[PDB]
Amino acid sequence: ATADTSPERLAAIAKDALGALNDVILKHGVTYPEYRVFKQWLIDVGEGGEWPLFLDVFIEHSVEEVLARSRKGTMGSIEGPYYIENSPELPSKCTLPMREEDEKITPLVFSGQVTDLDGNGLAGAKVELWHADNDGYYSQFAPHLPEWNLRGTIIADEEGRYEITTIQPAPYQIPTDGPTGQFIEAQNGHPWRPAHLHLIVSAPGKESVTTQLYFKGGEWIDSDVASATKPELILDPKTGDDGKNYVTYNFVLDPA
Amino acid sequence: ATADTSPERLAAIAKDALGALNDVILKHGVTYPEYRVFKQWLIDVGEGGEWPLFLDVFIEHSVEEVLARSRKGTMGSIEGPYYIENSPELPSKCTLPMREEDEKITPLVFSGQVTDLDGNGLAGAKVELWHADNDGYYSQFAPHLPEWNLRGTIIADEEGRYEITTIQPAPYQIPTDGPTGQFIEAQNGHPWRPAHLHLIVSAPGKESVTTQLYFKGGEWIDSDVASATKPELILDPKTGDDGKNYVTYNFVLDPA
Ligand SMILES: Cc1cccc(O)c1O
Ligand SMILES: Cc1cccc(O)c1O
Ligand SMILES: [Fe+3]
Ligand SMILES: [Fe+3]
Repeated sequence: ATADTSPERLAAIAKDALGALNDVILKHGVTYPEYRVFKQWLIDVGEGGEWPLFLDVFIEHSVEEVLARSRKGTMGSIEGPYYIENSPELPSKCTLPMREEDEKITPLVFSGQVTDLDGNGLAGAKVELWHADNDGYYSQFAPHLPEWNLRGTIIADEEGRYEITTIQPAPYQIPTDGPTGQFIEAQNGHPWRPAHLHLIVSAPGKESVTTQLYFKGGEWIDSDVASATKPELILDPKTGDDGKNYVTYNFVLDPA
Repeated sequence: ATADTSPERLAAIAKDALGALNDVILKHGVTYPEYRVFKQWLIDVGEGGEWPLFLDVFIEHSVEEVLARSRKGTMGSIEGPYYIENSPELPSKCTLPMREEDEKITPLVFSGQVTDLDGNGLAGAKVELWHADNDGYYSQFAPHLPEWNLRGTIIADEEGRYEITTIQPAPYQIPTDGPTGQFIEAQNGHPWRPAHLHLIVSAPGKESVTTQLYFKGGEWIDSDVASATKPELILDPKTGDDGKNYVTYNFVLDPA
C-alpha cells in the first residue's frame, strides 16, 4: 500500500488532523481518565483486528465524498471491509452462487446496462457484486459459508447488459462484541447498516466505480452507521407474479 | 482503565472528533491510496506496540492543557510513556541509583521545597523522579539497564525539602525504527525531545502534580516533538567549582 504524498502535503495534513483532535480535547475538557480509556480502546481496536471495520464505517465516507467531486458517472459509495478480488466470473445473465438456505429467500432480479457518459452501452464490462446473506454474514468473513457465497464477477454482454439474480439482502448488523461495537454501545448509538448490495463496475478505458445500492423504505436507510447511503442509490424493486423482486439500474462510467 | 463519561458526552465528543477528521480529509482531498496508507500505518502502530508512544507525543499535551486550567500550583507537563509506579524510596537528600557508566557524566544537583499555594512547606511530601540516561534510554524500557536506573521516590524532610543528585539529562530521541518514527520521517520532521527530568510531586491532602523540567539553552527546547516544553519549566543550573551543575526548583501544590 503506497501513495506518493509529498512530505509537505503529509505535514499540512498531520498538522490540521492533530490540530483537529487537540481542539476537540480542548473544547470538551477531556480528562486524564477519559484519555486513558481512549488509549486502551485504540490498543483494543488493533488487538481486535478492527481497523478496517472502524475506519470503513466512520471515515471512508469522507474519502468517497472527495472522489465524488471529480466523477460525473453513477454515484459511488464506500467499499467497506468485505470486498474480495477475483470472485468467479459468471455470464451476462446468471444467478450468484448461494447455499440451499439462501434459496428460501425472496429472489432479487437485478437488470441494467453499463454505459459511458453519453449513454452508449459498453462491451467488455464487468460487474463485481457482493453482499451479505439473510443472516448478516459475508462469505470468507464467516467459517460456515462457501468461499464465494453471494460473490461474483458478471461479464456484461456485447451491449453491456446484465441480468443478475440473487437474494434480497437484509439489514446488516456490524460486529459488536469488539471495540467498535463497544464504542457505539457507550454512546447509545446503534450498530446497523441498511440492507445493501456492493458493486465494482468496470470497462476498458473507463475509470471503475465502487458503489452500493439500497432498498426503498428499508430500515436504517436514514440512519446508516457507515453514513454511506445516498438518495441516488436507493432502488425500488417491483414484485412480480412469480413473487421475485425486480429492479433495473444502469451504471455510467467516467473516462479513465 | 475507566471513566464515567456519559453516553451523551461520548456522543458529543465522537461526533466532533469524527467531524474533525472527516473535515480534514475533505479540506486536503485525501485520496484512496492515501487512505490505504493511513489504514496500514494504524495497524502497524498497534502491531508495533506504539499507541502510548504516539499518543503521549502527539496528543497528551492537549489533555495536560485541560488539567492546567483548574490548577494554580506549579505548571504541569505530559507524563510520557515511561513512568513506573513504586520506584524505591530514598531519603530527602540522596543520589538517584545509577550505573558506573552514569558516574562519568556531569552531576546535576537538584534542590528545592514542596509547598502549598501560600508557600508553606510540606511534610509527608514525595518527589517521584525519572529520566533517561546519557544514551537516551529509560530503565525498564531497555534490557541492559538496572530496573531502577535514574528512578526513585524522594521523601522530602519535615519542611518538604529535598536535595537530589543525579546526572545532567541529555536530548532524547524517540524510537524511530517504528510507525511513529516513519510518520515523522515521511513529513520531514525531527524525532527529538529537549533534555528533561520527569517528576510526580505529592503531599497529604494535596492534588499531585505531574511535570517535566528542561535546561536553559538546551537543544530542541523550542521544537520539542511532544510539544511539552513550557517557559516556566526551564531551569538554568549554575556550575560550581566542583564542576557539578546546581539548580533550585520548588513545587507548589493545589489542594486535593
Ligand atoms: C460500509 C460497511 C461497513 C461495515 C460493513 C459493511 O457491510 C459495509 O458495507
Ligand atoms: C513526552 C514524552 C514522549 C516520549 C518519550 C519521552 O521521554 C517523553 O518524555
Ligand atoms: Fe456491506
Ligand atoms: Fe521523557
